[PDB]
Amino acid sequence: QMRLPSADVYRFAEPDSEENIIFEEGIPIIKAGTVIKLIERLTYHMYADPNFVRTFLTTYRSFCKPQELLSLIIERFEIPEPEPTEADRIAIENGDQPLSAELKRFRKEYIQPVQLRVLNVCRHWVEHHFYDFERDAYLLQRMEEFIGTVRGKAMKKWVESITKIIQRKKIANITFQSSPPTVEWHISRPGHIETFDLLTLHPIEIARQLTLLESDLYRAVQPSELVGSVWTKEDKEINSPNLLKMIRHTTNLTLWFEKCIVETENLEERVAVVSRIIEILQVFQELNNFNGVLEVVSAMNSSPVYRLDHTFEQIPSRQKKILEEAHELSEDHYKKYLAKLRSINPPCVPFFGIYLTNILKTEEGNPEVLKRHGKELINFSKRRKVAEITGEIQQYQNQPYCLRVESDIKRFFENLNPMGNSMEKEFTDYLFNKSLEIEPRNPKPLPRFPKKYSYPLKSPGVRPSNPR
Amino acid sequence: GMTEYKLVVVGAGGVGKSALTIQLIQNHFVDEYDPTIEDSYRKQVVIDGETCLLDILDTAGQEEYSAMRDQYMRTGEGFLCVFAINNTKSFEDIHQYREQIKRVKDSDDVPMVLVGNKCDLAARTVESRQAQDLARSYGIPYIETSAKTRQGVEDAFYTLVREIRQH
Amino acid sequence: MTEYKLVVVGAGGVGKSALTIQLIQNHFVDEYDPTIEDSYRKQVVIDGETCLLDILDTAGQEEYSAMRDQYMRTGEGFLCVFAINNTKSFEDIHQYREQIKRVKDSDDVPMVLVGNKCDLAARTVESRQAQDLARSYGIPYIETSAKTRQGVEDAFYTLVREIRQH
Ligand SMILES: Nc1nc2c(ncn2[C@@H]2O[C@H](COP(=O)(O)OP(=O)(O)NP(=O)(O)O)[C@@H](O)[C@H]2O)c(=O)[nH]1
Ligand SMILES: c1ccc(C(CCNC2CCNCC2)c2ccccc2)cc1
Ligand SMILES: [Mg+2]
Repeated sequence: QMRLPSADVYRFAEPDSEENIIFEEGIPIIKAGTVIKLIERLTYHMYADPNFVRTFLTTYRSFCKPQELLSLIIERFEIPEPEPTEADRIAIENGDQPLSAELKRFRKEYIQPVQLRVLNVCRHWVEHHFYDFERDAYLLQRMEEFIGTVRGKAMKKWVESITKIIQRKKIANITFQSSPPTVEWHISRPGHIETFDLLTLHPIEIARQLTLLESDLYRAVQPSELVGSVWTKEDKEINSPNLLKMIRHTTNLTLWFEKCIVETENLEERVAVVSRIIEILQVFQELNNFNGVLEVVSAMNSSPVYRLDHTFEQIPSRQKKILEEAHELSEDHYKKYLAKLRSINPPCVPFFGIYLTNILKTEEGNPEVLKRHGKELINFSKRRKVAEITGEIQQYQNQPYCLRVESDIKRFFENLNPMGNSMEKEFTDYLFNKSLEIEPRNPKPLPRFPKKYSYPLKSPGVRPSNPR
Repeated sequence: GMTEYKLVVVGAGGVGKSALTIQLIQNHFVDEYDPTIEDSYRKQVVIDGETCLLDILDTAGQEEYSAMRDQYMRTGEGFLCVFAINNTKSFEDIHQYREQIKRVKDSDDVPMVLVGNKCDLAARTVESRQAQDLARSYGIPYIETSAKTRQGVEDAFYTLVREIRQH
Repeated sequence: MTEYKLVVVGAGGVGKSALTIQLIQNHFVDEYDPTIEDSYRKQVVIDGETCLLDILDTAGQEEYSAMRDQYMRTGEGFLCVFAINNTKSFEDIHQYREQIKRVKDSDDVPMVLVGNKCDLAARTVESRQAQDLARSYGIPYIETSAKTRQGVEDAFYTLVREIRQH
């Protein structure tokens, strides 16, 4: 076994004890520890665990400041070499070259692995958590200085590499093999953005373009917008702008569906509108856009729309089935949604709401520290639980959709603003009054209303076409 | 076999609302929660000698998904309307939450309780007398809870189950 | 769902990281940034069954050779990569093979031989040469390009199928 430097010159050589580290009941899993012990294990000489690095770098700011983290890993990097053993001493006193067997084993099995892994923490830190440096230019200078003064031929390839990566990052493309399907058009023809609307665009192309849009919004959310539950606090617009942008799109699209429905007062036309939205839902399912699916389900279950019994009576049974099965995904705390998400072949667009609730509750129902023997240990298993969630989010963010963007249709949906200049409550009340108007409460009889659409209402359907 | 009650928690975000359900479902002898597992929102309890199952829907964190509110509320037989006693805005939101529940349930008489929650050691800004007065005008019970000490948590949920039983 | 631990090994510069990132992100990495140790996850349906792939991307540079057994211990299956325009990387394959057998203490370890950079014309290792070596190991040989995506899914999913049958 290797002898370690003295704990008096090198703090990371303290023996493991229940006072500084606790393991969970082929690598160990850490339940809690001091910062020193967490950083030793983050850069352990005995095994590889890159997932520990992602976990740590995602969550460390709740127990350690960035400046302090850098100090600690620089200190971990600076390992004292042992003095010559007795056999070496005797060779040197006879004018011979010592074998230096212990020094060489220590360099090869302790110093080089620990220093490489310190460098790997720096690399991951800069590549995937660069916002620490964007928000603190002095932290970046210390990093650049540290990396740029590492000497020794052993570390050289990675030192040069990390220097280039830092530079690239400071001044901050898809292969498919098969082609995207052809863009589908209906009543609105290419270029005629003025005529674009729920019934005039092709429902296949509506679902596709909304899926591209919602996928891009999903893929833009960073872990920094989630950890510490910052999307719920006062500065959420500062700290979680991508998340909120994503949520607001979902909300706007749901309100647009509701608005399209209750503002169609003629019963026959409203049936065509509801039926077109259920067809869009069906393409959402085909594309694994679960965010899209729940936009539709949320709209059908809203107060203005849910109560329209006369409208739903006229919907084809096959479409009632499609809608009801989509709604069942959300029942029992999303039981069937979760099972379906974990069984499909990506790309997909998850529903983000479940993640937010799990992160918030994990952070709220677990203590920051555990107290053992008078010592305060960082509760690391709480951090690992949060990073399991952000990790799953990132996993579904990797796979891109093989679909062609249509710039005008994308623009039309980006600028959708169903509420206009109205406040939420006022607009919400308006929708419900519209609902009461077009289908009054029992026992008041059902009125008739004039048609408003001058083009045909027949759907082109949701099966794609393919010319040569 | 036993009665299952579907309870829904509603209220402004960002002010400790989720501590309620967590303090209830928890072991309540060790802070060690995993919301990821089914069994983390169901709980068997004895209320006035009658055993029952509580199913709690707490979508804390999702407040910004405001067009999903109707669908979530629709699922519930009773409602906890929660505000923070150190956040006047959350108290002023209560009225619109109650209106939205009545609309979604299509009823003027829906089992609900008003819950004032103390989430930290910051200064109170809603006096309990204001909350009592608001609860009385709605004809519902008012319970104050602490998000740290488990004080009042059982009382809030058990009181809600009594409102359902007596409805 | 079943989880599979895959490890990608081979000499430095042969394209282990480029292959992996092409699989994960459908994106070709043009820069050469030497790996120390990286981890990736992918949910995918293979032969009708949903899998979770854990992929460990390893260091090929000689300076990191002491850390090799550390990642071979955990792996269930190994992608052994060389570049078809680099004879020396092909000769290194033998050493990875033997170390994997040593560590896992077995002659029966799921492996695929991968000859990468098959988009380039200037080939120096012949298919026949690599195929003969693969046969003597009892494993498939697949040529790939991280740049064009040729063979990439085929190499990874073949390794998964072998771990399934193991
Ligand atoms: N033409 C071509 N270039 C490739 C291909 N795969 C990788 N490269 C290039 O070869 C270089 C090395 O790639 P890289 O994936 O980093 O290799 P590595 O095996 O991971 N190196 P290391 O062992 O140090 O981590 C990069 O410049 C990359 O763009 C390929 O299929 N075709
Ligand atoms: C899922 C979501 C919503 C719907 C409704 C119908 C709900 N049915 C109930 C109405 C009240 N009475 C109880 C039944 C709907 C209404 C208009 C158009 C399409 C759908 C059904 C399934
Ligand atoms: Mg690499």
